[PDB]
Amino acid sequence: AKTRSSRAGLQFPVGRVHRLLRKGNYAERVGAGAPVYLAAVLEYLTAEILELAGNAARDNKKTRIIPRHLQLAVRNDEELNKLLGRVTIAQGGVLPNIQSVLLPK
Amino acid sequence: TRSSRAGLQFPVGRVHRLLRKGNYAERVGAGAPVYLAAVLEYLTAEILELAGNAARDNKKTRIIPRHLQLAVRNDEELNKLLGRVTIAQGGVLPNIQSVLLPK
Amino acid sequence: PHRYRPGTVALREIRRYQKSTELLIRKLPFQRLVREIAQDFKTDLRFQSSAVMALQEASEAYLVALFEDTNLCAIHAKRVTIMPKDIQLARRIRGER
Amino acid sequence: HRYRPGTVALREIRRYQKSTELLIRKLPFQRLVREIAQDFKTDLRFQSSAVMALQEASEAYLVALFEDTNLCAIHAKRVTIMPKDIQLARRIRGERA
Amino acid sequence: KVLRDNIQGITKPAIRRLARRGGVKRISGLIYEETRGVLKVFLENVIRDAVTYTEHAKRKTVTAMDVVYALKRQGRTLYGFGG
Amino acid sequence: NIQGITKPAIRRLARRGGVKRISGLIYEETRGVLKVFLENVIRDAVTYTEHAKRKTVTAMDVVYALKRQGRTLYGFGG
Amino acid sequence: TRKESYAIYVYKVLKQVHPDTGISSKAMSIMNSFVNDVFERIAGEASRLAHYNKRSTITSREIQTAVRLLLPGELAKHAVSEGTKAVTKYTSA
Amino acid sequence: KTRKESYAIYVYKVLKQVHPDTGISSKAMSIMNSFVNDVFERIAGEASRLAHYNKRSTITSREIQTAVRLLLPGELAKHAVSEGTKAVTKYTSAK
DNA sequence: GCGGGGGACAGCGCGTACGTGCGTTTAAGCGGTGCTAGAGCTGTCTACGACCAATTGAGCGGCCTCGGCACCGGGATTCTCCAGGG
DNA sequence: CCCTGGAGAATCCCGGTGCCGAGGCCGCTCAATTGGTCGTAGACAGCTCTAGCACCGCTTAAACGCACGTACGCGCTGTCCCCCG
Ligand SMILES: [Cl-]
Ligand SMILES: [Cl-]
Repeated sequence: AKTRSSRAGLQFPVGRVHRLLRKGNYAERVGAGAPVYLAAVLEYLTAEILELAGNAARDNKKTRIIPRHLQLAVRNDEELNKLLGRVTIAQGGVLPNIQSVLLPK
Repeated sequence: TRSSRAGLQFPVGRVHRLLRKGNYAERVGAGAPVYLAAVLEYLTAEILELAGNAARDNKKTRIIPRHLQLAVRNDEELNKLLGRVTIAQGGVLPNIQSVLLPK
Repeated sequence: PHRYRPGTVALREIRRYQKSTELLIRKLPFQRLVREIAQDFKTDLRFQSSAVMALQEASEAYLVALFEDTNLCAIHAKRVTIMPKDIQLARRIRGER
Repeated sequence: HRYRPGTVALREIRRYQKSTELLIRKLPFQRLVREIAQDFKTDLRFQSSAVMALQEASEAYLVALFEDTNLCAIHAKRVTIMPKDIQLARRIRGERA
Repeated sequence: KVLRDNIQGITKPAIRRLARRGGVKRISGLIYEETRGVLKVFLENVIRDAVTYTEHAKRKTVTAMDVVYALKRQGRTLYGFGG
Repeated sequence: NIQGITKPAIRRLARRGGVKRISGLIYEETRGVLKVFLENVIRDAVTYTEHAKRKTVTAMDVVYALKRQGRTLYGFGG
Repeated sequence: TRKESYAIYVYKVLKQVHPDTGISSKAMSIMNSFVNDVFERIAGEASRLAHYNKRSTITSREIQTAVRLLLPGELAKHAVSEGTKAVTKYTSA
Repeated sequence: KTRKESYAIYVYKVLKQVHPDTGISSKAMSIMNSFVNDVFERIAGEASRLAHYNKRSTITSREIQTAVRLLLPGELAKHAVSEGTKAVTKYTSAK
């Protein structure tokens, strides 16, 4: 294979992640494993998220992942939710949670 | 130098080195080490100002960390700037909530 | 006739607005507001319609986050009704000014 | 004679807000630090400045925290801080969940 | 044409709707003005910054991106509009 | 060890904190709190040491950690 | 003009993971944001690590430890393994 | 015995410029040096993104300037731009 | 650890503000048309920055003496809590 | 027993003193400055083509304003014990 992506057996474009790291003034020089590693970690996470979004889409009987589905995904996962603990998703909405003391007895 | 040529006390050279080496951009203008060294100089003055004041107020010739803290937390604009900074040996401003006071 | 008891429609409305994602502030008012504030910073500014929409997305998120924490403060005080002083405690604690 | 309950409290507040000296004695703290780090990596050494740095950062933080805790106590028409306050403080800070 | 009092566009039923998605059931009457107060300090902050980007980009039009960069700056990162 | 963080020490911090009256359960609560704090800071710190290939955690690792965590500290080589 | 995007790579991975499932324009956009955010966050913190250690170059050792600071546990651990795997894979091939 | 740099001496000179008959402790000197480096990063950093954002390779006094306007509170910014624009023009005077 | 004081907390009741509903009123949202400002893309010339080398003192560590101030044992001032009176 | 005015603690204020880190100078060196070449990032003038603003009216969903009473904010009390001294 020609694509460095394939050499790494990755979906993400390792050539892109390589250009970016240079046109980005993070350091003089960039290693060759760093793009690879990063391009992969990017993939793990988009996968990790898309997984939970799809499930969210499924319960809501839907073919197509819309941001509510990403939002539900993110704030239901303790850990993803913390990675994006200071982030807003356009059209997210919030998690259904109503405080106890506001419920009738 | 260039500190001279700009009336600055702050090392205009040092600064130009640091910008180039600290990976902020490919190239680095001639004005910027000067503009910045100045802003750095400006702000260190405002602190040294109000701390010194505070050391006078607290009756000492030498500035300790506290005098910095007092200068900083009492200045509304400086305190914002250093809104997320803990200053070693700063202590706190004296502030006691009303309802806690005796009747 | 018929009359839902106090607090009954509130609970309903909460559930309504917690299911959806559509913006709660009306679109036009919102824009007029943003154009004002921006004018008073620099005259003669235009906006990408998506740039308003960004600021609103960002605005509502904040306020809903805010009410969330306000609400907690009401409840902290053995109360159920939110009050300016509640909001005020949330913002002091958030370290807003 | 006897000072009325709470009056040395006020006097102590005054004394500590006037001083900048650290309030946890170094060695217990130091031993707490080494313990916690051992759990992350074995056979480790600390610079004495590295321990001070931690100490300052931690105390300053806790004081700040009591400040905000204390406001919650007060928000609840109380005068005694209680764990339920800290939990609310931190919650709103977004430290705890 | 001149623009005045627009914060009162932020009607009470809306400041309500937001509070509901916020989990609030009972709303004190003195809340609606405090919210407008807050929303204003909020928009004044994002737009002061949005604008500073717009001025730097030497533009007369404020873009979705200037907004997004501002939010990121103020630690209120936003996904959905570029960036 | 943790209980080495004495009641009186915790009391002083709350005094400098502006606090007048302290419940008993606070002291322990404080401890969990302090623990969580150091952990996170020391976890990040050590990670810097582990990456610097050193058996000696420096002040700068600490300082870098506090920055990471938005609790910047001045006076140990900013 | 050319507006680059991770729209294809995100599709690819979605198809790998939920093959009867599509993404909306907005959703894509969001995703597209998330990749960029985490890119900078990682890249930046790596850059600090190079700098802190008087070092002129970001190698995957950096990108790794960067990851150990940025991500929470289970996420971090998996991501690390996932990452150092494709490097190993990359060297050999 | 390694030659570690700082801003110490310049902090002092400026101290004299404002409070001629006043001194400083080492402990506070560190704080002043920390303060300087922190502020230097924050401004430099902002400037850096500014360039990127605008598809441009150079950090000029202008970039620094607007960086300052994002980083600083209304009044402190105001003076800063002054001293900034001043020392620059005064610099471009001499050669 | 001891001893007792006042603060937490629970119960109750009053007073009223805020939720609800309806009829009235206002302006948001829609899509449809028209106008040009300004962004974005383009194309040439050159100024300003990086980069290399060679010379020069600004800045750092190492040095000692000296005084601002941290220490102490004596006296000066402002709070508070007990006891006396009704 | 409650309320008032009194009493004595606790901490500022001082004068002697005393010691160690400030702040200063000694001299070396390495980072800055100088003089200089080369090319390219970006300034700037030209040009087109998007989308931002404006303006209107048919439609109506939303907002406003008022009426009513219910159930919650809060003020009071009263007890028991958990903190302060
Ligand atoms: Cl590498
Ligand atoms: Cl420049």
